[PDB]
Amino acid sequence: EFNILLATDSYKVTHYKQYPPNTSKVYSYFECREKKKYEETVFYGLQYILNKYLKGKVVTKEKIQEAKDVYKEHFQDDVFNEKGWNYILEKYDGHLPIEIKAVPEGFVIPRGNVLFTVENTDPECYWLTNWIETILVQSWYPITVATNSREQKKILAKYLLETSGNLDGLEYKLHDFGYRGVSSQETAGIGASAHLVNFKGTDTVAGLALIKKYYGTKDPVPGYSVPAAEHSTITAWGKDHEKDAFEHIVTQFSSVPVSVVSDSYDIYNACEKIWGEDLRHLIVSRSTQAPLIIRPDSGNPLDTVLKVLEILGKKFPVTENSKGYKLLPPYLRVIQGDGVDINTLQEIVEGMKQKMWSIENIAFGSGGGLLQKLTRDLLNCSFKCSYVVTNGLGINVFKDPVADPNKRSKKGRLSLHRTPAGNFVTLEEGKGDLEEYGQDLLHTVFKNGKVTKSYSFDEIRKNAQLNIELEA
Amino acid sequence: EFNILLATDSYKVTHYKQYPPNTSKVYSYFECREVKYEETVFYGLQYILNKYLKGKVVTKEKIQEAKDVYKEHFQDDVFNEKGWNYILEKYDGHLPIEIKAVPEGFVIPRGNVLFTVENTDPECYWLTNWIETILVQSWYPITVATNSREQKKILAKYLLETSGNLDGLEYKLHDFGYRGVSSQETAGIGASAHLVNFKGTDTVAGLALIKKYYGTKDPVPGYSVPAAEHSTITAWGKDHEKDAFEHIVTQFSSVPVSVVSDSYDIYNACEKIWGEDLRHLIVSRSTQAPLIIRPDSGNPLDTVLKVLEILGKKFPVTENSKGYKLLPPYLRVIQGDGVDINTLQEIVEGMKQKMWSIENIAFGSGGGLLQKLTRDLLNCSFKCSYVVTNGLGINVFKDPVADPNKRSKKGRLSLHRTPAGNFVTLEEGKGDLEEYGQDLLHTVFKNGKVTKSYSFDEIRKNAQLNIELEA
Ligand SMILES: N#CN/C(=N\CCCCCCOc1ccc(Cl)cc1)Nc1ccncc1
Ligand SMILES: N#CN/C(=N\CCCCCCOc1ccc(Cl)cc1)Nc1ccncc1
Repeated sequence: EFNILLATDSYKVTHYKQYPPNTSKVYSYFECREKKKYEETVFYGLQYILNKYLKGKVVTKEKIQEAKDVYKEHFQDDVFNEKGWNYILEKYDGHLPIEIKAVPEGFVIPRGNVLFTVENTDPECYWLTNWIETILVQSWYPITVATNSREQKKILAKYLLETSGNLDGLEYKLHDFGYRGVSSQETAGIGASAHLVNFKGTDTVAGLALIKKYYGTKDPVPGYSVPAAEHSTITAWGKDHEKDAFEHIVTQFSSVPVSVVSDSYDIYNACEKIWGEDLRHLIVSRSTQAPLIIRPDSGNPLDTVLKVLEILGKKFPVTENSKGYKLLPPYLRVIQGDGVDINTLQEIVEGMKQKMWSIENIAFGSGGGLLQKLTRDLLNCSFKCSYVVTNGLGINVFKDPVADPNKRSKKGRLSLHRTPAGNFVTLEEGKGDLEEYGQDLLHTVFKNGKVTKSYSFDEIRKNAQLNIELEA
Repeated sequence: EFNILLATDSYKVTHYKQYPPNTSKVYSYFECREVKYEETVFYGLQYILNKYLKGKVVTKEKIQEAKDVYKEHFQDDVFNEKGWNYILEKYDGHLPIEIKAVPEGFVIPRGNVLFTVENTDPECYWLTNWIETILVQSWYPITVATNSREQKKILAKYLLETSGNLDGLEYKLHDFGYRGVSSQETAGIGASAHLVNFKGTDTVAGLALIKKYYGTKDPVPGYSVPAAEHSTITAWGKDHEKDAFEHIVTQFSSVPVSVVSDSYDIYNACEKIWGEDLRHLIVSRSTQAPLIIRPDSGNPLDTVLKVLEILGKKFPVTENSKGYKLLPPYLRVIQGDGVDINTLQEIVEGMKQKMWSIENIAFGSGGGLLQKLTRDLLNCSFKCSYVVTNGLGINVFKDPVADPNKRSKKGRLSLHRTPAGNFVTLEEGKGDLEEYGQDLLHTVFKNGKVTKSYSFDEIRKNAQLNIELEA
């Protein structure tokens, strides 16, 4: 069973001895620190952590004993606030005397802004605020995935609109392949859910269950996929029978969309001779709602995509759309799911546009780039103490390293406000109390062991919409 | 509760309809295909076998659940209920799979077979690649273990060169990555992969993972000392940084203590506060309880050098037998900001050029150690190499025309020792020819049971550095 007493950085066990004596309050905030190409971030992930890890009765005398035994050996010393954790168990039945205020999930906030704040509600548990820093900072991941996925959606949106004239099927042009590419099962469910904030196409099944029990949707499921092949289902037929494999699969799924990886041996031969000639008759007859999706999986991503399209363009009836861009027959589409991140995605669509190919021809797939190739450095997701009450007197606290002004933190009690021009501003030193701005956009989401404010996954999706999507 | 029927890439649900008819055997393998990472530490599989694969993993509830989810997920019913119902009825929910693997901890050069997977029942031909996704995630404990070990080599070389020994080596790369990872489960897995090479960690979660799935003779596989964060310094007010330092070192006067000293001015705190104001509280400390000074900002190498040059002028510096300068035993340094395998090399090299010994310093790494790693780093890949259809086996493989590096091995594989004592993977079942001695892989899993396991002690012994093997 999970133990919150064991879910922190080791040195934080010794921190209750290091704060100024007569300290009754520790107040900390969380921000995606400004780096003086991601200027706005999607706040998502906190609600999962609150329900799964922080709420209810998270302390028992057993959990205190087990933490005591481990830390004795880990430190080779008795340094462990057993009294402190005992107080929480007896006074609050193991519930955390903590209040967390947060911006609503899905919200797209510029960087340098407070996203949530953490403070203890009991003077005795001043140490508790930063004990749970490690666990809360791990929200850097869903936030980073949601943000990075959304930025890729912006790029897709821009190029789709410019070459097709609309945004039809935009939410299905970036498919989640990264289930095997992540560091664990729990990460998989978390990362996939952050992607579904922006798109509807996923293969990482784990994200479906997470959303259902922690956020919920009106629809049965927030993500979808189609029957598709891997290299094993092709290669198993023997190197001489790739056509037999191709034909078997497209016939098995003759009435639904189907994707077939075609680069096992020679991607350019499979498109030109096999799909293009041998099995062309099984393709042209396919329904509009059930196209063949050809899938290259190797080589230079941009060069391979063009050449694939160029091959298919001469084997199949291509039409020029109203915007002047070339379009495959509706029974034929392409998915590029190899070596795609935000960088390469930009190069492909721009490459496709230069060659007059429409983005409606292609959807993308991303694995490690989508879910794993991300760090806390990217958005500078940081958790810092800004306000402390000692001897009844409150002071504004901050860090400001001489050799890195970028790492400077904010002072005092914070609040998030809408500017007169409709932008965002973070007020420091408790200046938000002056009422010179609107109401604090942060909402109490957690207090004294109970989640006080929840958001459906439907709301989070609505909040994180792109601007061009609102413009429709 | 976990459900293995829901723990695979979606499209694999449709794969049982794609293999050649009358296929009875699907046999697949795993490899680190193809800064250089020429050899990898195999570690992590045993966790996945125990936590996720062994025992009754299939029930009538889990089948119905997967039935319901996939129906909405595909907007159609393509889920193989009959196949999973066969497992439940015939084997009481136990997976008819056999997995052979190189012993955990082993350091194997790239391009070799690390483990293989195959079905043990003709009916469950489709089962082999169903569990691809879950098994491929071993890429992460393997990569962390490998990258952590590679960094250990770097520290070993420069420590031995500047100090003459390897004392304190397994404590010179501390885990700070707990907050820097994507989840709790990852933290435990990543930290345990780190603990294969080192003993210094702050990621608590890894300790319990090891005890449950691997086990050690010692109570714990990892250790830590009391230390400060920015909040325990800055909470005293900017005008009272000296008061915080003094309070902290006084609380932990008899145990090792580390104090982050860059809240405002790293070079001021080192020269004026530690070096003048509180100098009397430092030189009195025990050799078993040194003050550890922790910078946490600026250019990593430049900061470390200037810090050391400052302390060397405020404190009695000694020159060891190898001619390298050394702080007094009650004073050390830890650099835990911006440290990865690349920067770690630059720092120790920069220290050596400035005649500073590596014994003066330990390192802390967070994202670089646990998070900034991907599956393509060691090209960790899982591929089918052998199937039996119509009673006839065939050697299958991929070979993309535009990428020879994605070529996959053919036929039944085996791992052998070369006459010169190296590793070789034999393909096309040529291991049966007995020309290369016995197969080095062991059956670790069969029909729902872990059949061979290793202690964390064995793994550590297996993962030792050749320099450590020398004496
Ligand atoms: N193609 C492939 N691959 C794959 N699944 C199939 C993805 C299907 C994407 C099809 C295009 O978008 C759509 C997604 C959903 C819907 Cl309703 C319609 C269209 N899964 C992998 C591959 C590689 N690694 C892991 C999983
Ligand atoms: N100090 C710090 N950091 C921290 N706690 C304590 C870790 C223990 C470090 C022990 C270092 O022993 C040494 C050993 C040998 C030498 Cl020559 C110098 C030092 N944990 C963090 C920090 C930042 N972020 C996450 C965790």
